[PDB]
Amino acid sequence: HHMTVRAISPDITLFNKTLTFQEISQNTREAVIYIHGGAWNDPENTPNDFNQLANTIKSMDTESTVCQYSIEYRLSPEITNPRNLYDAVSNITRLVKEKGLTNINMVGHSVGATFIWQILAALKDPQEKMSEAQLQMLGLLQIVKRVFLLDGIYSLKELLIEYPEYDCFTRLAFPDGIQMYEEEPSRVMPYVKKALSRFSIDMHLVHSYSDELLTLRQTNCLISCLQDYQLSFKLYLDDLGLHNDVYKNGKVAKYIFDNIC
Amino acid sequence: PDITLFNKTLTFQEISQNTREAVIYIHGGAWNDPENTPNDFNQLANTIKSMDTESTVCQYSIEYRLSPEITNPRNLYDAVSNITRLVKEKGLTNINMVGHSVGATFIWQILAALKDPQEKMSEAQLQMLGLLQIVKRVFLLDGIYSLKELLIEYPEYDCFTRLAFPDGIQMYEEEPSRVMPYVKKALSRFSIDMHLVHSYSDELLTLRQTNCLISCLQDYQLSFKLYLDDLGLHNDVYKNGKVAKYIFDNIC
Ligand SMILES: [Cl-]
Repeated sequence: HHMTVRAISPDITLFNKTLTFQEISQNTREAVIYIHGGAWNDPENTPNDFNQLANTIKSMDTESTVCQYSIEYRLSPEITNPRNLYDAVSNITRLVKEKGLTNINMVGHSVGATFIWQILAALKDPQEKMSEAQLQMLGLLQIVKRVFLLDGIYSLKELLIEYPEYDCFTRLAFPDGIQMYEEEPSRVMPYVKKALSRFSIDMHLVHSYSDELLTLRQTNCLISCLQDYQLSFKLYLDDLGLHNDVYKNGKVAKYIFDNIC
Repeated sequence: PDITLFNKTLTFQEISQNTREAVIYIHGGAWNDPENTPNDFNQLANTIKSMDTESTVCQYSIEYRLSPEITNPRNLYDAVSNITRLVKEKGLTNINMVGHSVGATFIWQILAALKDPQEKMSEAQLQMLGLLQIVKRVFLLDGIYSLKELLIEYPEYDCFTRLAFPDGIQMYEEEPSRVMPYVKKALSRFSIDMHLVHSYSDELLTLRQTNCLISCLQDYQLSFKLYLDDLGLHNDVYKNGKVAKYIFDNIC
């Protein structure tokens, strides 16, 4: 009996903080895995951020074809890039093995979308050089069907040009300089192109016109690069509320549910 | 006689017990190409019909006279008249418009109809208003939205724009930067879902037309969806199975 992952010890990477919003059952065909954002640093953003959205999806999913989980990762300033990402990768890898997830749809908001973007860029390193975390990334690419990137951060460089004030958090996640971020679109797009084609991954980009913390600049800089490399993607722009309303928004739930098909 | 070519309307999937949505297609052809016809969408529509296991969709494809014999906005007005008559004759309650090339231009022009007040609208414009009242979704495939941008990018396309705009492209009334405020009114007043589609393999149009439209949409905070892919050359886009899937999955 119980009240759903097999807790491990020690649990350095916070696998035990994984939430289940909708468990696997007889008719389950697709998995949704959520990654919360919060600027690498905000302890108020948790895997429970997506509770409302997941529950709206669970309602619409009248045949129970969807299972849904949300992962945790350690925060800056103590854990810095790419170690927060590697926690999420580690935790997702364990979850897939434990539940036998054959495929997955990744949903991320803010820095969670950043992590998914970083995973999509993993082919930047050849198999001869890949670290254990990078090999796990390759492993996830092999099973990802779609990603949904909600009001994401893709270019640290462009983020600091637009928002010098955001140094207050980026200096914590990138303590040796943001130039240490390896996944600038203009540098890694050729590898993301290879990954989406090789693994047949569908990319969905979502942004809110009302997002007070990020303008459309990040989105448009990504789109411009995606276009230049002729990567297929889908974009959805709407009034989906404030930055932290987007991952609770019923129109976002609908968008995700309707596009898992 | 059948001046506007209503009798050339094709039915791809007639109404059924179960029909809830209508799809109406408008072929393109740069205003003038007689090789584009309502059959352009036969393949796509038959694929959607097959996807539509429960017969919730009906589908029709319309015709309109070509330039140089007729010029803007009279080609549009044929399409409008023909759709209006079809809607009346079949009792179509809602509609999903799908346009390719200038067929998408037409749909865009319909979306900008509130540029004229009710007191000033012509009969064709009043018909456009009546379409706005029942349109649920539009799917704009590799369209032309700005004549000004089109000749900036391709001065050589004067060879067909001079046929449809014989007194000059300045007579085009629907430049996005000019009419976006009215499109904004329409989309909100009526709850219309806009989908923009372009092919990376389109040899006739780069992404400029699409990007110029997006920039303007974003400036007015108009909701829309975009789908970019390799969907073939310009006149193959409307036959691509990925387009068929995109449309069907988005009528929900
Ligand atoms: Cl008139």
